[PDB]
Amino acid sequence: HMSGVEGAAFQSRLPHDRMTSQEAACFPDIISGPQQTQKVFLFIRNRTLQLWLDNPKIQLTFEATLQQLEAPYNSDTVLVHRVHSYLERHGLINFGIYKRIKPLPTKKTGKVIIIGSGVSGLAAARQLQSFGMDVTLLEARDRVGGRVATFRKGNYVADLGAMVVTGLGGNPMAVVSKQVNMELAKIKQKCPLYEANGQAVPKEKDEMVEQEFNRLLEATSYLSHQLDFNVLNNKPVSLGQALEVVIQLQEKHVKDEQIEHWKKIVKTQEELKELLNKMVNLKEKIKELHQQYKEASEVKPPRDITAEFLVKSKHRDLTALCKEYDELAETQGKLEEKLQELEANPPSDVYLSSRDRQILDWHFANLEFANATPLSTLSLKHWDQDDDFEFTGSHLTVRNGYSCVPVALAEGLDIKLNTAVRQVRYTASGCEVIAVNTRSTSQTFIYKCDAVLCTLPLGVLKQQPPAVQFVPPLPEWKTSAVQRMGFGNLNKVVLCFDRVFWDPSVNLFGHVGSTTASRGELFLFWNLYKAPILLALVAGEAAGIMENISDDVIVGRCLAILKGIFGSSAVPQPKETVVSRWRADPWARGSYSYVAAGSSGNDYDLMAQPITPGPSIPGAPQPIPRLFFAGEHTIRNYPATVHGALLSGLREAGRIADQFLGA
Amino acid sequence: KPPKGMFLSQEDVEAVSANATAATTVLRQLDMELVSVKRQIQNIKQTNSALKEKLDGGIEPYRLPEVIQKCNARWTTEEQLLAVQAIRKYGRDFQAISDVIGNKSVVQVKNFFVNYRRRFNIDEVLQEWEA
Amino acid sequence: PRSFLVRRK
Ligand SMILES: Cc1cc2nc3c(=O)[nH]c(=O)nc-3n(C[C@H](O)[C@H](O)[C@H](O)COP(=O)(O)OP(=O)(O)OC[C@H]3O[C@@H](n4cnc5c(N)ncnc54)[C@H](O)[C@@H]3O)c2cc1C
Repeated sequence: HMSGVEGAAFQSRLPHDRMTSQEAACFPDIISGPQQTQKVFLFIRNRTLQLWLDNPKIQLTFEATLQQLEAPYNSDTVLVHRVHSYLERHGLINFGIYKRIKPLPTKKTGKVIIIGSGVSGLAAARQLQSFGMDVTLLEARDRVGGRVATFRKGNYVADLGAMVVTGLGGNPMAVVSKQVNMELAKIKQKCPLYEANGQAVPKEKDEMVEQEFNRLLEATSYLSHQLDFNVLNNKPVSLGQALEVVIQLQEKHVKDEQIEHWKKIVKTQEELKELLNKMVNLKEKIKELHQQYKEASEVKPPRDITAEFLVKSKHRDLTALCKEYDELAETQGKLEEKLQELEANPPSDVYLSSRDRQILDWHFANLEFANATPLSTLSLKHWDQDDDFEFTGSHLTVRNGYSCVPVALAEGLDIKLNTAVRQVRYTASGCEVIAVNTRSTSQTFIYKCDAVLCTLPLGVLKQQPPAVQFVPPLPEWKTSAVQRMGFGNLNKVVLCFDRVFWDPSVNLFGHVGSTTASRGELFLFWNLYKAPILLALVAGEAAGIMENISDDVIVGRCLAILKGIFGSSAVPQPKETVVSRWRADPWARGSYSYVAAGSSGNDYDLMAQPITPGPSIPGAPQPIPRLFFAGEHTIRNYPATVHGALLSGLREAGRIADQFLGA
Repeated sequence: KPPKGMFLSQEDVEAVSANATAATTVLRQLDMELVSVKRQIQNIKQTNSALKEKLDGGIEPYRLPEVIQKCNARWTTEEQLLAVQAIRKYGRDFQAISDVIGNKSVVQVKNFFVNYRRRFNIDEVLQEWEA
Repeated sequence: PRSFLVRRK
């Protein structure tokens, strides 16, 4: 993304120097043919994208495209038309909110019902309407945006749903942010921790625990990919299981290390013992031999030569033994030095202290927040399967509130709010969607359409007994995917005060939980809003449990933790408080998808696959597909995100248009 | 391939995962092994304290002053008789025999053996030392 | 997913 044309390819999540699978399908003549024609194709594509991206507030037409192409790229008018049409159809250009050069024809082809007015639903609806289809969105809630929900009272603004743009580098919300007035503000990465008591973690310790966390994660990846530790007792290995195992092996090594150290101390002590014994025996033989010499020397001259020899021989023998003992006394000295050195440099007493395991649990809580699930549920092998598609650049927050995006997308769309879909019927001839008014449930509605786009959250599709009945029932391959896949939970506590008592230069600050069981409970506080608002996350096992506890108690536990960090005099009572309960929300049944143990990226593709009904009269030709699926749980490469939802909508609009208007 | 500061043996992984309590079992086995090695230290270092006590004073009371006698060439009858007795006690150890006499190099002692072999029946004297 | 992690290494 250094060049201008190459930068557009990157911003559109396309390889600038190669044709994609989708391109091979729509341009088989080109990709199967000479290299020169492919390079021409790739430039026309890359350039068209550049033009759209440079000004995404107005429709890029085919004519406007052909104008600004230099030869020999503008030579082939049909190739330029095919490229433009492909890009428009698949929502790579002329997506979001742009001024249209030519008004849409009042004559509409085909009828589509879209279930849900979330970003996936709205993204699809806009595309389909702009392709000249008749679109109606059915929405259970009294509002649009779905899991994008912004709280508003006076000047107070706080997202209870999606909050963060995870970088603009390759992000389609980059285009939407130019089209819609979003106040995008960078998140300052500095995040001080504060232990149970309210004391900031010592800098050196903080750095040590964090480094151990990242090593523990990398270890699970090694455990997974290198040692192939992915099944245990005919059950898929959790990330939690792998972390437990990796920790236990680190605790084992600490003990194994101590043993080897003490084992070489006893081996030196048993050398010293064997020496000291030899020196004690030799001292007795020296003592005895000295007496014998003393007695022989006491015999005064004159004496015969045998008496002289006895004095001399004993003197010789005593000097020889006094040499041995002095050599052993040296050997004793160096073994005593070695022993004092081993006692001075012992190995680690413990792998992790009680406080270190507590601070480490915060990093696990952070990971449980990110995946919106207990680490015991995450697939070790595939929890991070979308890593290669992550965007580049600083993460940003929406200061004016994320709702600004769906509300903007909803302009000019036929949206039935307070309309809860109960039954989806799909046959060879078409579809009936049976909904009710959420207020008076007896007021029944029937919508007849050529196609149904289902953007129901995975939480709703999972609900047993079902909130929505499919007739005929969804195939085993679809329902198995729904059952297998993870749908997580993550809650937010909005605290609105009259004055700022926290560090305005710090956007993020954590609280370390007392125990492992409570590590997710109000583990993080967010300060990214203009007004004095603090947003507390409830992650991990804590999320599900804290939904069965009153807002007062939760606001209670919040103030307690803040008092601990800032002191009782600094923390006032909050003016306004909100507590999200996403698992209990019957139009969500959770926060967003995770790759559950026993699932993979492949299930996200199964979720995206449309249903084709059986024939009406039998021996009748294979019907066309009727029931289509979009939403964050349908996009393998960008799951559990707003950009994922948006991209999933654009994808299904193109698949539906291709089907019912022709490619 | 594992990260620095992490130890992950295939063998170790199998042993920890083999059972649900295998890990907590393997860790107590090492805790007991560590106590057993730590008490074996206390024992053998208190044993070594007792021996260091029995050697208190060294061998300074039994140390004999050093003789610095100048090496001489002429064999006195005294020196010849000392040598013959030294041969009988110390066998063929020429250094020891030289030490006893105290004014004959290892060379002169080595010569002496060949010179006087006949006159002092050194063959017989060595046979007597061997038996 | 990973993307949402705070204090990313
Ligand atoms: C707490 C939280 C924080 C998040 N943070 C981020 C973040 O920082 N960044 C990010 O990119 N993503 C984030 N996400 C994820 C993001 O909100 C979703 O991935 C995305 O909004 C999903 O859009 P969707 O259209 O797939 O589903 P939804 O937005 O849920 O849309 C589905 C719609 O279907 C409707 N519906 C349900 N049942 C029925 C029915 N029976 N009949 C009719 N309509 C029905 C719902 O009311 C809803 O409007 C977060 C999610 C949560 C919960």
